[PDB]
Amino acid sequence: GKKVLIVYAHQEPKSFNGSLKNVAVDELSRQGCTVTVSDLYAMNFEPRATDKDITGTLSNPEVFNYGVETHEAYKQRSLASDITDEQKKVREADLVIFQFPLYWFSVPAILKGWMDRVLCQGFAFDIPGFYDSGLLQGKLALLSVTTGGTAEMYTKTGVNGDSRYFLWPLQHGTLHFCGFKVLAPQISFAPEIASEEERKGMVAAWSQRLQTIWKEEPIPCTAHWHFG
Amino acid sequence: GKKVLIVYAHQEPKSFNGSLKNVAVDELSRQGCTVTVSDLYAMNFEPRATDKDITGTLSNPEVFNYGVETHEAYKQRSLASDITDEQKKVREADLVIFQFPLYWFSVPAILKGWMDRVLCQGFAFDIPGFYDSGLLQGKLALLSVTTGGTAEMYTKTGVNGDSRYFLWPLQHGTLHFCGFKVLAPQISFAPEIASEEERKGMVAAWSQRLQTIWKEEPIPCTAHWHFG
Ligand SMILES: Cc1cc2nc3c(=O)[nH]c(=O)nc-3n(C[C@H](O)[C@H](O)[C@H](O)COP(=O)(O)OP(=O)(O)OC[C@H]3O[C@@H](n4cnc5c(N)ncnc54)[C@H](O)[C@@H]3O)c2cc1C
Ligand SMILES: Cc1cc2nc3c(=O)[nH]c(=O)nc-3n(C[C@H](O)[C@H](O)[C@H](O)COP(=O)(O)OP(=O)(O)OC[C@H]3O[C@@H](n4cnc5c(N)ncnc54)[C@H](O)[C@@H]3O)c2cc1C
Ligand SMILES: Cc1ccc(NC(=O)c2ccc(CN3CCN(C)CC3)cc2)cc1Nc1nccc(-c2cccnc2)n1
Ligand SMILES: Cc1ccc(NC(=O)c2ccc(CN3CCN(C)CC3)cc2)cc1Nc1nccc(-c2cccnc2)n1
Ligand SMILES: [Zn+2]
Ligand SMILES: [Zn+2]
Repeated sequence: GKKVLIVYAHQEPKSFNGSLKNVAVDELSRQGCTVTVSDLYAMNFEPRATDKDITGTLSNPEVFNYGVETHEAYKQRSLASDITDEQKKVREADLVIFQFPLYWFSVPAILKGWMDRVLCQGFAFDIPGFYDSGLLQGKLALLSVTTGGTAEMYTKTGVNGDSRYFLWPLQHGTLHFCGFKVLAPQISFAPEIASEEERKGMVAAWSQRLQTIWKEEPIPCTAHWHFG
Repeated sequence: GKKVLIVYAHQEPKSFNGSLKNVAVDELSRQGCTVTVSDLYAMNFEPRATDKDITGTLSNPEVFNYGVETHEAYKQRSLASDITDEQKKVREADLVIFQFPLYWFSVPAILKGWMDRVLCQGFAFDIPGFYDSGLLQGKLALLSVTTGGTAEMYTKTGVNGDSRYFLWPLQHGTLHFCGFKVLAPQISFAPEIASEEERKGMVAAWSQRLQTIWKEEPIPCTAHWHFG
């Protein structure tokens, strides 16, 4: 049996993102998958990387270095419980779906904070132990993104550039760095200026794709895939 | 006379980022510039985009859309005071420096939240009124970034890819979209594994560059500059 974690970043249950999230829960649940949703805004999830994230005594009280102290805290089981709650979900998951609207060619800050705080050294990667040897190897990840801009604006000759250009920090710099195999992204362009039937169609496309998600091959997460 | 805003995202005053920020304050202050620092962690700056950001009544209580409601709130002077405090600093600034460590090939979530919440429609851009016609036109912006990875890892043939690849969402998708002219980024690679004298040199390089920052030409912020 499979475990899926959906890390969901939208304020509004009736939003288009909310519908994409609900559809994923329904379809995966129907398949028999174990499903967990981290509804970040509902959780009032803390995005800031601060010394409050380490519940043990710091190694160095003269100079605070977030990466160093969370790495040591992870080894000593001294991380704040909101972080370790999310680590448990990720550790058990076979597939992690991120469901979010694009904010400034990236994830909303609350989701950026989940990346910053949850994927610490010792947990998600180590040195050595990143990219193909990252510590989340054997898991799948997939970005389900919605945009303001249209598909045609997100091409090589459109004002926004190819949509693969903005995926690079998330897919390569984050997911692949932690050792995930990355499934092709689901990009739902410009729902706000689409018709209600068009929105209906983009939702159904997602639901349909999920019916056979476990049969998909990951993408080659390389500079060539993104910029070639 | 010139106004500079430094949006600074580091938890530790004695950090390498803290030193780069302090050097900027000292040098710009010595030049006679008006200098403001938004020390995000010290301000406990709120990164989450929520309905609390709108202090007026929502246009639509059935379905909450953050972009729509902040755009209307901006027009009606009904945004939370932490946002409008930052908008005042940006509105008056001639140069905005972002000083931050790279987190997951991007900005720390607290700074991502300052982008998400501060640069709202009507203020930073409109439709129409983006990229070259963005509403912050006539201002300069500059990213001062520090990394874990080495310069050689951040090349086309290194594991991280060229550093220009990760700059794309920040420089093109955000700064240029709002109409900033973008100065060449300052990238201080791998201070943590550099020697103390090397760190000293990278600090002095920044200080020296700032002596003539007002004489620099902006970069062409294009797909070609980033991926060419
Ligand atoms: C801070 C910020 C930064 C942004 N940065 C960018 C950027 O860099 N690039 C870019 O392109 N865009 C950007 N945007 C735009 C953003 O990506 C979009 O507004 C977002 O993707 C839209 O998704 P949504 O879920 O909120 O849509 P919604 O507004 O919720 O969707 C539209 C309508 O569809 C309805 N709906 C819900 N479910 C269904 C259904 N099943 N069938 C039919 N209709 C349904 C909803 O109720 C809603 O009224 C930014 C927005 C913000 C606020
Ligand atoms: C969540 C997270 C995500 C990350 N993601 C990435 C990523 O995607 N890519 C990547 O490359 N890296 C990443 N990193 C690494 C991160 O970018 C670095 O740790 C950061 O850039 C280092 O800067 P710092 O200011 O914290 O250095 P510091 O640790 O503060 O600098 C090193 C030492 O220099 C000292 N110092 C201060 N001032 C001076 C001075 N004037 N002269 C000499 N020494 C001085 C400090 O006190 C310190 O002890 C990530 C880190 C975290 C926590
Ligand atoms: C919340 C919202 C909803 C939709 C959009 N839409 C677009 O940004 C957009 C802009 C121009 C067009 C061009 N189109 C030409 C034809 N006429 C009829 C419509 C306009 C289409 C979509 C933005 C937002 N808000 C928003 N907020 C912050 C940043 C951005 C953003 C940033 C970078 C690139 N694109 C958008 N966007
Ligand atoms: C807080 C910190 C400080 C430094 C680094 N350093 C590096 O990630 C790194 C990794 C490998 C090398 C290779 N080097 C080979 C030679 N031997 C001697 C040293 C290792 C250098 C730097 C990471 C972190 N933490 C951190 N936390 C989350 C994500 C990332 C991150 C993400 C993507 C790419 N690079 C780093 N990094
Ligand atoms: Zn990759
Ligand atoms: Zn540009």
